[PDB]
Amino acid sequence: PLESQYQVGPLLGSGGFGSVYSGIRVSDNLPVAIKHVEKDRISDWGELPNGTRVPMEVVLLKKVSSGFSGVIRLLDWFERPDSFVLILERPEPVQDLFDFITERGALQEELARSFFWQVLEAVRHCHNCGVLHRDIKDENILIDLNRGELKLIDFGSGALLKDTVYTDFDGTRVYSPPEWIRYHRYHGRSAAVWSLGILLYDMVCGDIPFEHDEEIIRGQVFFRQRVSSECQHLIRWCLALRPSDRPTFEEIQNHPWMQDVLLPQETAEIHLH
Ligand SMILES: Nc1nnc(-c2ccc3[nH]cc(-c4cccc(NC5CCCC5)n4)c3c2)s1
Repeated sequence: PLESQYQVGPLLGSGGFGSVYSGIRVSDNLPVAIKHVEKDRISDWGELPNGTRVPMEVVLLKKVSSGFSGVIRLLDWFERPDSFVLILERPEPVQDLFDFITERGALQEELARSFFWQVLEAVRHCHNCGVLHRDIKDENILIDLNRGELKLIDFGSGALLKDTVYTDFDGTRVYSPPEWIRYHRYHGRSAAVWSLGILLYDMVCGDIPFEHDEEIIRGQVFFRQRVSSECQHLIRWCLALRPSDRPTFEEIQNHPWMQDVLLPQETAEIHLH
């Protein structure tokens, strides 16, 4: 069913998420990505409406699939004896945000604003559909270079959204909030907002602000590049030590630094083409 329906191209990469290949759907030459995960390497399992036992990423990707382009679309999936295989959308040309920032260094604020705004819209969409990503970072964001549209990827560390405390975490440590480091406890929205402050810092400074646990706990933000006061303030707000002092998604998008955002296509014409 899958071996014949998709033509397998080169390996795009591999890691904690499994192995992802470039590929093409034979019926219409639609570009795709083919993601393989071994059953033994999945800790977090979930359950579909009908009760089949699948990797959580499949539950979460199904809950967020719709016309909205901010989250990578799950096109199909398959069970094999020892693995799951996910077929996912692939923009062409595409570049992940980690490589994009590596190549350019610190991004101009106008570009960081457009990118960050699109990440916010996408995270809001996930939260509305009951999904917490738990691994928001540059490596998990793709840029559709022609259209200037960002997409969230890798829901393999995700969870169903809930209002009670989380005591498990399997995302990236340096994007994880101080309450996780000190107490192994966090709540969904406020932890997500912390990762977003790390992401925004990363965009405007060209690197993440904290390496060591002690720096995270201390939460002192030092700017290594010229960054406007408004952007610094928003960043420091997202990285408040107390979870309850962090802004809501709404407060982030109504922040003065976030006004007059470019459209995705305007963003591509000025900054990407
Ligand atoms: N960890 C990951 N989980 N899903 C991934 C994913 C999903 C759908 C995708 N469509 C296109 C890509 C893609 C395109 C170009 C580079 C790229 N790099 C990823 C970085 C880890 C390996 C793949 N991914 C893609 C990646 S990467």
